[PDB]
Formats: sequence, C-alpha cells, structure tokens
Amino acid sequence: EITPDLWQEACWIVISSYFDEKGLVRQQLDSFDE
Amino acid sequence: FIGKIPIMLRSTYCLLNGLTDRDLCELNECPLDPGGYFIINGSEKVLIA
Amino acid sequence: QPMIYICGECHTENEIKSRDPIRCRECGYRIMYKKRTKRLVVFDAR
Amino acid sequence: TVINNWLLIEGHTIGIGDSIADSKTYQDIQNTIKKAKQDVIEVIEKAH
Amino acid sequence: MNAPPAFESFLLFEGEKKITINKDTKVPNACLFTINKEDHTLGNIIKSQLLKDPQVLFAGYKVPHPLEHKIIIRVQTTPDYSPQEAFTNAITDLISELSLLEERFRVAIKDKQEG
Amino acid sequence: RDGKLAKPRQLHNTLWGMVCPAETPEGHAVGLVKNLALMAYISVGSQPS
Amino acid sequence: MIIPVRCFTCGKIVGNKWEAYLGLLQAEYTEGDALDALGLKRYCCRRMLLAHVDLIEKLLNYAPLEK
Amino acid sequence: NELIGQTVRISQGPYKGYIGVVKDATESTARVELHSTCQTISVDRQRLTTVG
Amino acid sequence: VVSGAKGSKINISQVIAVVGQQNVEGKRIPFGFKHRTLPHFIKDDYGPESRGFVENSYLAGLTPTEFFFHAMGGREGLIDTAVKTAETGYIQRRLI
Amino acid sequence: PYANQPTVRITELTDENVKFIIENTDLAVANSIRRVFIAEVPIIAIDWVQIDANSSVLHDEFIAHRLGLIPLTSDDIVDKLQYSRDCTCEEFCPECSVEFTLDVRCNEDQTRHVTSRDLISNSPRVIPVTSRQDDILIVKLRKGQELRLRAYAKKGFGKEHAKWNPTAGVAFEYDPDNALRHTVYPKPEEWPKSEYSELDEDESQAPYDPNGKPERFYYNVESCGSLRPETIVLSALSGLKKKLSDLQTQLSHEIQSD
Amino acid sequence: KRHIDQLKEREYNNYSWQDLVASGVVEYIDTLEEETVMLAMTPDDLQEKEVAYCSTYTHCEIHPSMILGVCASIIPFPDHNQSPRNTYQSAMGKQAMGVYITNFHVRMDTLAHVLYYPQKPLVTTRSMEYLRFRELPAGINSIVAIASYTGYNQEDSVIMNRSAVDRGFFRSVFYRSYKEQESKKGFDQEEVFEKPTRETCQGMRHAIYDKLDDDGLIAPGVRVSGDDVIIGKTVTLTKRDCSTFLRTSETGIVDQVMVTLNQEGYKFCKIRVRSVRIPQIGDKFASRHGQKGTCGIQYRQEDMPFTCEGITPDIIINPHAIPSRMTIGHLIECLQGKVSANKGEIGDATPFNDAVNVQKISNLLSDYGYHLRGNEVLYNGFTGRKITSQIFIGPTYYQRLKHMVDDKIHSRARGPIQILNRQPMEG
Amino acid sequence: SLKQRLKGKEGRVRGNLMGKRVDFSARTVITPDPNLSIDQVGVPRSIAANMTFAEIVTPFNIDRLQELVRRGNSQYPGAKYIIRDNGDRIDLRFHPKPSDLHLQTGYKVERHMCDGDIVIFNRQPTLHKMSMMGHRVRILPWSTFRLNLSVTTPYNADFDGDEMNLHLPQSLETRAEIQELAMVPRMIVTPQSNRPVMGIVQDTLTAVRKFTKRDVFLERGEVMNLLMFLSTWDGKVPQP
RNA sequence: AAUUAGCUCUUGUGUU
Ligand SMILES: [Mg+2]
Ligand SMILES: [Zn+2]
Ligand SMILES: [Zn+2]
Ligand SMILES: [Zn+2]
Repeated sequence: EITPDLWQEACWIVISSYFDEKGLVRQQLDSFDE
Repeated sequence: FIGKIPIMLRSTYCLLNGLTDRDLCELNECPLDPGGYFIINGSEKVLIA
Repeated sequence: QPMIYICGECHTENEIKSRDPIRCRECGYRIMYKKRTKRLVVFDAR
Repeated sequence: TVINNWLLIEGHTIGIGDSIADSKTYQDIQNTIKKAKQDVIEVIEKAH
Repeated sequence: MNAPPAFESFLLFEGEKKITINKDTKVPNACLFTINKEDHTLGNIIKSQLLKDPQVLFAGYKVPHPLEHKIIIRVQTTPDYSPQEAFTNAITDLISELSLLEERFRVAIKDKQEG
Repeated sequence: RDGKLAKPRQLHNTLWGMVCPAETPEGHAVGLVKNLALMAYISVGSQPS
Repeated sequence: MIIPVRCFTCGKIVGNKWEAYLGLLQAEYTEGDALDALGLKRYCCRRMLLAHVDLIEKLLNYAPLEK
Repeated sequence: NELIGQTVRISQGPYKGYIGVVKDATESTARVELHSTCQTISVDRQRLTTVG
Repeated sequence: VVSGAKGSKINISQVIAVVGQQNVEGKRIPFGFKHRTLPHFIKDDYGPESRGFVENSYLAGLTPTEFFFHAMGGREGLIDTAVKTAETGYIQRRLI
Repeated sequence: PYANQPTVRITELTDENVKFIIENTDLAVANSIRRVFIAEVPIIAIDWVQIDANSSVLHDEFIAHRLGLIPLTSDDIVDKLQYSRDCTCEEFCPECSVEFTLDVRCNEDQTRHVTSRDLISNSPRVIPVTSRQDDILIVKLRKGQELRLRAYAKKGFGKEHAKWNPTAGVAFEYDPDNALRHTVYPKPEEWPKSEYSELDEDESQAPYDPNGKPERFYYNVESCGSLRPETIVLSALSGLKKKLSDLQTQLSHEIQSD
Repeated sequence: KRHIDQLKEREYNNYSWQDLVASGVVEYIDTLEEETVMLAMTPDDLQEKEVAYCSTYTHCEIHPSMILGVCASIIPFPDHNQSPRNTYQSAMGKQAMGVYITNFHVRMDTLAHVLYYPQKPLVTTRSMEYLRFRELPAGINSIVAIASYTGYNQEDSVIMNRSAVDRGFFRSVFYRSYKEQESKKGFDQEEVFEKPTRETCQGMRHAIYDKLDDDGLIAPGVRVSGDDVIIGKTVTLTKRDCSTFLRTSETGIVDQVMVTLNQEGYKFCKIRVRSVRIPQIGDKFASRHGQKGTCGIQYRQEDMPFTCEGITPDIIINPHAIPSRMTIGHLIECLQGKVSANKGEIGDATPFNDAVNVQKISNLLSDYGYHLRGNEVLYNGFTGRKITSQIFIGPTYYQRLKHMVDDKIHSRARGPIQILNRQPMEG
Repeated sequence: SLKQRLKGKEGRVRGNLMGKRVDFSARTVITPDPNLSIDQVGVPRSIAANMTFAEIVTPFNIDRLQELVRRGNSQYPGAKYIIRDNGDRIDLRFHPKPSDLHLQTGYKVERHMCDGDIVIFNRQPTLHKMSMMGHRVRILPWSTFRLNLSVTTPYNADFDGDEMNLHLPQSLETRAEIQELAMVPRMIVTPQSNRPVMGIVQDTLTAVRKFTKRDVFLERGEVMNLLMFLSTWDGKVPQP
C-alpha cells in the first residue's frame, strides 16, 4: 500500500539501509579491489 | 617474484577484511576507521580522485 | 646496568643490554616500550 | 570609555524576536509575491 | 606561557601598599584612594555608602584595567569635612551593617531550625 | 592554478546530488577541489560485450 | 571521554549521576523524566548528562599497553 | 655549580610545595622550570629545598 | 542599522521579507542542463522560481532548488575575490 | 549618613540549599554579598598530587584535574587551618594540609570503578562527600591497570580556582514585579510572572513607582555539598567584614603617617 | 509499505539495500541520464492532484538534504544561513579539536590534538547519524549569550567564562612525536644513542644531558621544556654531537617512548610528548555557522551576568557579528537548544523538514516558563543591577579550532643567519 | 642559472634588496582592548623580554642602567648585552664576573623593551600609508597584541585570527622620526580623500546613538560613575 | 651552536 504522509520514517529507513550496505569510502575500496 | 604492491586498507586483500569489532580492538585497530588509504613508509597516503 | 623494556604483545618486562638486537624473549616481537620514570612527578590540581 | 561603561547599564543584544513580523506584514509580503508571480506569468504567456 | 599566576589577583608583593591617598588638585576637598589587589566587590559598597552620606559632593570608583588588579575611588566632600573621615565613616557603617546582618541571620536560622 | 580562467571554478548546474555545493577550499584553489555528496557513487566499469 | 565531575556553568556535581541516569533510562524512563528525577533543574546541568558521550567504554576494549 | 640540574622543592611563599628543575642559578636567586605548569619562574634560594 | 554600526536595509529585507533574485555573471541562473536549470523543472521554463528567484526569507528557510541556486550565486563572490586580489596587486605595484 | 538596619527572613532551609529574603539594604551590599558567596568563601580542596604509577587510559594531568574538582566535607576545619602561604613550616604539616592516599589495582576480569570512596583521608573530619546514589566516578580500570597516588588538600577560595567554589548556584533576584523599570519589556504581555511575584494574573507588571529604590532581595543559595548553606552565608559575611576591617586598618595606618 | 516494513526488520531477516535494488524500486542515475528524466522533490507534495504543472514525473528524490557533503551535513539549519557562511563552516569543520580516533593512545602520529570532554550536539541533523559524529564528536554545548557586555568582544571576538574553564571547559591536550634512528653514516661516521660526557665531546653546548637516562633516551613522565635534549646521538669524527632537541617553547611531559628496529635492522625510536592546553585568550573558537572568533578576555563566574537563577553564560558573543553575516541558523539553533535541554531530547535540524519552524519552537519554549523568543532578564555581574535590554541566551554547539595563539607567538632579536645571503633565516 | 638567481620574485633585486627579513620583529594574534588609547599597543611580557633596545649611558641615567644590568636577563625589566665603547660586547646570559658588570659613560646597554617604547605596527596587506602607523608599548599579561578599537579600521583588522607585526626602531634618530611622523594621532585625517580614517565602530556607535536620544535620563550615581572615566574632566558636576 | 630544493595542505583580506 501507499505511504501517505507517514513518509519521513521510510525516507530515512531507506537511507540508513543504504549506508549500512555501503559505507562512506565505497568508491575507493571498490576501485582498488577491481 | 616481481615486486611488492601496497594494499589499500580494509580491502579484499587486507588482513583487516571482514573481521569483527572484537578482532579489530584486539589488533589495536579502531572499528570506526573507514580505511581506504595506503601505508607507505609508515605514513598514511590517500589518493585524490 | 640493564634497561627494563616492555613488549607490546606479551607485555612481559625483559632486560636488554646495550648494543643488542631488539627482540622479545618469547613471541619474537620487535617493538618495545620504555618504563615510566622513577623520579617524583607533581601535578597541581588546577 | 564613557559609552562602553554606560552600555553595561543599557545593554544590547539581537535575537529571534527581532526577526519576526506582526503576522499582518507577512500577508502583505505574500500578496506582493503572488502579484509579482502572476505578472511574470502574464508576461511569459504574452511572449508565448 | 604568559599566563599570570592566579594568586596575583589578591596577594600583595613586596613594596606594594594596600591603599594610597593622593590629594586631587583640580577641585578642593577632593582625594583619590588607590586600592591594590581589589575589585568591584569593595568598590561598589564603598561608593554606595559614601553616596548615602549627605556631606559628600562626589563619590565614584573605577577599575583602570580588568587585567590590572587595582581600583581607584574619587571622593569629594563639602569644606569642613575631609574625604578621609568620610571614607572611614563609610567603612565603619559597612562593618556595623555586616555585623548586624550576620547576627540577625544567626537568629533567623535558629528560629527556622526550631520551627 | 594561477589561471585567469573562472568558468571551471564556478558551481555548474549539473553538480546537483553529485558534489557538495558548499565544501570547497577558500584559498587559491577555490572551486577546483570538491567533495562527493552523501549518496553519490562512482562507477567501477564493466565489460560492454 | 568520561563524565565531568562538575557542571561547566554553575559547578554542581554531576559526576555521580551518570550511572543513575543510565539505570533510569534502562528502566523505561524518558530522558527528561530521568533528568528531573535526578534533581537537575537548570538546563545547564541537564545538557551535561543529556549531551554526553562515554568514550571510556570504547577505550577499555583495547588491550593494556603494559600488564 | 652544585645546584644546577637538581630537582628542587619550593618551601615558602605562594609557590610552596611545587617541585621543579633548576636551569640557571646565581649566588642570590635561581631559575626553576615547574613540573606542574608550562612556565619558568625565578625564585630566591632561601625559599628553595633540594629533594633527591 | 540606523546607527550605521553594522548591516544595511537590504539585510533586514532579506532576513524578514525575501532573499530575492539570485544572479550569476549579472544574469539569471543559466540553462546548465538542456533548456532547464535543474531536472525538477520542465524544458523552457522562464518562471521566477525556475530561473533562480528565491521567494522565501532567511527566517522561513530556503527550499532545495533555491538553496542550490543561492549556493551558485554565493560561489561567484569568493571566485571574484580570489581573482581580483591578484589582478589589482599587480596594478598597484606598477603604479608605485 | 549612617548604616541602615537590614532584616532577614529564611523561607526554606534544607541540607542542600537556603532560600531567604533581605530587606532594608542597598543593592550594592546585596550584590557584593552574592559575589562573596560565589568567590571568596574559604574551603578545602585538593591542590597537590603525586602519582606513583598510572596505567589507566587517562593521563596524569587528567586524573589530577578530576581529583581537584571532588568536594571535601570541610565544615569546621576551614577556620582552623592556615593558608599554606602563611604557615611558617617546611613541607605541608597537618596544620595547613590534609593528606589523601589512593591505591587501586584491577585484577578480576570485571571493570573496576575507581570512585571517591577509594580516597583514604588521614583526617576523619575532612572526607569527600560520601559520609552517608553512587560516588563521583574518577577512573574506569581494566584488568592489569593500576593507579597509585597521594595528594595534599589545602585551603583557598573561588577567586583563585573554581574548585574552591562552595556554591553550586546563587539565584539572586530583586523587584520581581518591574515597578522600578530597571528592565524595559517591549511587549510586557509576553513575559512570565516571576516566582516571587505578588501580582494578580490580570496584569503583567506593576505600575511605575517614580520614587523607589531596590529592596527585598531574594536569595536561593544552593551548595555543592562541602559547606552547609547557612555556614556558607555566615562565612561569607564574616569574610567581607574582615576584608573591610583590614582595609580600615590600612587606611588608618596610611592617614596617621600622611 | 511492504518494502518499508521488510527493510525495518532488517538485520533480523536478510533484506537489505541490494534487495531493494533488485526489486526495481530504486535506480542508479548518472549525471548524463539525469538530463532526460523528470524529478519530483518530494512524493506527497509534488505528485498529488493540483494545478497541472508536469504530471509526468519519472523519478523522485530520496531526500533533498543528500546533496550536501560530509562536512556540510553537520550544519544545523543550513538553509537559513548565507552560502559563504556554509562554505566557511565546511572549511572550519576540518580544523575542530576532538577525538579523531578511538585508539589515539597507540598511534605515534605527529601533531595530535584531542579534547577532554567532547559532547554530542544538543541539536543535530539526521544526516550526521551516519557520519559517526555521535560517536566521535568535536565540540561542546555551551551557554552562549549574544550581548555586548564590556567591549572585549566587539569585533568577531568572544568573552569566555574563567570559572567554566577552570572546570575543564574546552581544555585539551596536544601531542607531538619525534622520530630518530641511528644510521651507518659511513665507514668512519656512525651515529649511536649514548649519553654525552663532558670529557669526550668537542662540539657541545651547555645543554643538560642528565635529564635523559643512560640509554640515550628520555624516560616517560619526565618533564621537558625547550632547549632540552631528548635523544642523545653522537657521531664519530672525538665525536660530533648530533643529538635532537625539543622544539623551542613547547614545555610538555614525555608521554611515551618506543624503541624498535627499522626495515634494515638499525635501532629506531619514536617518542611522544604531550602538553595540556588551556583556553587562554587568543585561542580561536568557531560556531557551526561560520561565526569564528578569538577569546578576548576571561571573566570569573561572579563577574559574568546571570539570569534569575545562577545561570551564567559560558561564552558571550557580540550582536554585530549577526546582522551582516545572515547566520539566522545560529539564532534558530540557539533557540531550539533551550527546548532540547528543558524537554530532554536531542532536537532535529534536518535542512529541509517543513515540520519544524520558529513558531512551533517558540510555542514549545513558552511552556517551560521562558520567553518565547529566548530572551531573558540578565543582571549585571559587577553592580548587580538589571540590564534594561533582555539578552538572548541559550545552549549552542561550539568547536575549538586548532589555531591556538601559543603556536603563533614569535619574536626575534639578532638570531641565526642565512648562508648564501647573510640575512635572518625564515620561519 | 645565474639569470634565474636574480630574474624576478625571490631573486636578489626583488626578494633580497627591495625587501628583506629584518631583526627586532614580532608577530602575534590581535585581540580587542577598549582600555587603551588609540596610540597604545599592548604587548606580552615574553616578546618584550625577547627583543631589546640599545641605550647610551649618561650621568643622567647611569644608576637606572646599572640596576638593570644587575638584574640581568632573568627578570623582565633587565638587560641582555652591554657594549663597550671599544666595540666589545659582553653577554649577560653567562653571569660574567662583577668587574665586567661595571659600566662607564661611553657604554651602551641593550635593555628589555619597557613601557612607553615606540614601535611600528603593521598588517601585511599594506595598501595605504596608514597600514604602518606607530604606537606606544604597554606590557600586558597574556600573549596577544591588544590595540584600541577605533584603529582597527585603518589596519582593516578583524580580531578573528588576524596576526600583526611589530618592528622596534633601534636608534634615537629613528625613534624621533617615527614619533614625529608616523604616530597614530598624527594620521587621523588621510590625504587621499581629506577625511578621517578613524571613527567609532561596533557597539560603541550603537550605544552612543542610543545614549544621545531625547529620552535618556541618568541618576546622580550613574552620572558620577560615568564621569569617573573622563580623562579630561575638570572635576565640576554640571547642573542637571 | 646542525643544510637545501621541491611538493602538499592551511591561516588573514571573501565589504556594499
Ligand atoms: Mg578576518
Ligand atoms: Zn613479547
Ligand atoms: Zn549546571
Ligand atoms: Zn604548615
């Protein structure tokens, strides 16, 4: 179902998930590993 | 044998790869250290993109 | 005469004479830390 | 020296309260901005 | 590096007079008291008490520099009343004030502690 | 550096969500040294076959 | 790093309330209620405990330099 | 001079109880670097007491 | 402001009323993309907010588009300082 | 030209604070009493630290600074001790200092909490505030870490260092209803009533009094635990009186020679 | 709601960001493809049914405040400031004193600064949750009052509370590491760590060598100052003194000494010396909104103005710093600090929220017995009299920049000379 | 090459002849001080004790110079070198024999900088003539340069990390030149635009605007408190 | 009384 106006929680949950999956130095580590 | 290549810290070929925070603390390595830099002559070097 | 050094790994105090290789008796470590001075130290609580 | 020593009695500051209108000037500002937007839209459509 | 020691705020060194009097030459019956190693704590009360006296034409105090621990009090009184006796009368009045207040506080503390 | 050109130093419109619009040195290299945004990522590359 | 002994602004002892603050927090108390139950009225003291990070706990994880 | 390089303790005055190291001294006074403060002071030898 | 110690009338206007139009190189915000300043707008939009007009005040806060436009406007001041200092120092040296 | 007659009324008295009201005195006297409350009240605090072995995660100066801020119960020893600058002795004697010792070693795997009860005083009448809620935490030690030190505590007041500040908070206030217009509210309807306001809920501030002077000062002195608040007030009054008396003696000496 | 639920119970199940990508909900758009797409700033506001503007959106932003960088995302209410102020704050955030790493006790780094009591900001952005700022903060929440007290803070300067500083406020410690190794300089030239003796050295100054022990090295805990030898190194020609010296005007305490062998097996020692720094006047302090300043004077607690209770400002800043610099975000952060402290919860200053504004914060503050605009009635510290103008005051997060005055004071009177042109040296 | 050694900037002509590094110079951070006159600069004790000034011995001032030489280089108001008229210099940091401490008429003493000394105060972006004015030294406890606020405008100073430079003239002729030419009060009006370069800035201006309003009234006590701060007051209280 | 060249980063001037 849609998320009407209860959207700040989801908006920051997705960002927290992103930053848990990928850190802050992802580009350098990925480039060196490749 | 060809030569030695420095390794970016916290990479796939770094000794500190996938270790838990307990192991890092046991190795006197901060778990909050982001890695992503080389150690040349004991100095931390970073590459600007 | 001897200088007391502390190993970084096994923490065991070991004595090394001057002009000797820097190595721990066990665990073969290379890094040694010097012990605290024996002279008095006074700090004002300010 | 004299003015600085009198300022110890008078005092001087700046805060949030000095950046607030009377809620009636806000209406005037909003109406002016709306009129400007309508005028610009009219000019744009007349150009079109 | 250049930090002054804390005790310099209140300790007198060798050759330092606690209080110095200089007779002002601009107007008659005017004098300057130079108190060393003090601050507004004494200056404010001394000035207030001097102002309470109806025989004082002028009573003021100032700290020349907040980093220099000294205050200057200027007192000018009517003729037949030297500023020195005005200053010492103010000090006596302050002493009486504080002693009376202290004993009244003692009595009231006793009263509170005994219902 | 020390170049009279000013167009590369400016903040282009296309630097939205890619580069921080506020973090830059204030010395002689203003606008020439930049920082990645929070969610920005850099492609590592792949075979086109 | 460690909880200061005294509040910076007024000087009230606040160094003996960190453990009590943690206990109240783990006892399902809101931060404000825990702070006012610890007798912290002025907000100068409240910010001392509310906005404090205890880095000594992370420091104690590292092995001692000498044993 | 005997006093140079000696760990001294100030015995009198406002600086009573502070230990330090004498750097330069004369027949009247001495210069002491303090262990507790990042400054060097000048103190009379009458207020000084060598410790160890 | 009336004492002249600091600030001006436009400062009060921007703090309370409205920040106003942002300008780069003396003109409105250019079409950095193809016929639009930002992807959030449609192609060939010459409206006020689309080309870099800030309708909010510093008290009310800036929306993301006008925030980025304000950053664009403010960059030019630092750039102009960094180039003008070195440009005018040489002129002054030649004069002296 | 003579001193006025103040009156005192204590409205609350506990083991931590004293609230009272002073009447028939000038503002200068009230403010100076406040400043003497904060700054010039003698009290006992640690001022000399010697560390024998510190293997903690905090360096020596950090430990000394934390120790200096620990309050010590000094209620009657304050007037009995002498300032270390005035005591004619070599090395701190018990007449001008109090000795503390600390020796903590963490052997068990559990963390050790070096707190104030680990300070061992040699004088029963001067101890940290643990006479009768945990302690002021000093250090946390891991296994194999030790801390051995000895300290001397001396006498001083807050003007030298804030560790000798006895008061935790002085809530000075006069004229709760703005009758004297000492402060001007641009919109008086936007301000909360004062705690000591004898004003009805209708109006915000009292009518102007053209001929009036500050009176009826309200104090709420809250102590940090070393001196009892009533003792704080009494000692401050005595100290201010003594300073004035010394000034009077110096003035008399200066005048009798001039 | 299905994806949001599954992502909420993550780290229990195995749903993650990569699974969100595989479901075809988010997509990586590069700057070249951004040219041909249509972004909606926020879902609810820019995708409902109103006056038809576009109605053909293809993508939506996750959160607008993700356009900022690492340093710029720690600014509270950055959309209320002037852009150059945000740039200055982004620059000065990299100079703020604080715990740069947890294991700073093992790293023999050069020029390490670390503060005693860092504090989590009372008002924070959500973005800095992922920057680990709540776990390694740099700065302290201080009761800042914006007023002109005496005139010692008139032009971008601040007045500090001396009594607060005595209680460890902004006190810090600065480390410095010296490295030195013995090397085979030649067949006849060979350095060695050994205490020089007054009977075997030709080239030698009055430098005292009894401070260091017989191993040729200083001992930890030994107080050192300028022109003191730490490592006694003498090289044979009888010998030439090549011993290292402490930098002029340092005056620290030897923190630790480490001895080992380099890659080629020679002895090599690194020595770390610490020094306690007190916030004296001349030290540089900066806010989170580009309001940098230097301490002008320090007043004790009795001298500073006070509220109805015994609350006194820790730092007083001049009003004139505000109007010309458009740091309204600084004022808003100060106002919300009072609400956060009284209510007892860390406030939120996300750059683009629309759920937080000045009116709601003022209404919240009015419930705790304070003025809704944050003003308070201050009493003069010296005379005890009320100030006719109510003073804005509240808790604000300040940082201590690394630029201390003692590292910049310098003077010369006929010192060393250059070799090519006989002129005074540089530095 | 030899051409590169003197070609342009950092060369001999521009980097070593038209501009050199000079002795008797100091550089520190500046902080405000409203309790100093516009022609005064507050310097720390360490800088004053580090850089010295040479004074000729005369019968008028032989006792003071002898006392300063006796004080040595440890105590601040002392000396550092004593230069004999035959060109020989004796260092006072090595505590020499008391025979050398004896000084006669023709000698020179390098005494520490004291109160009243004339210095040149400079901010590096020297744009106009008023960026190198002259000031009188006053010793102050902490380690920053303190100067009056009204003189922050000609220097374009900001008190937010700015560092300024102090040069100490080493001769009587130079001191007289600076005193009669480049002192601060002598440079209030600029020739560039025949108008003052020094005004009332910051909160003093705001407070003087609020203070001269029609509705500002003062009681006797505050009037006396304010009159205590007038240097040129004649001691007469005006009729209210 | 113990050297230099190069590079990098950073500080102040970014006001109306
Ligand atoms: Mg500046
Ligand atoms: Zn070992
Ligand atoms: Zn508090
Ligand atoms: Zn004794």
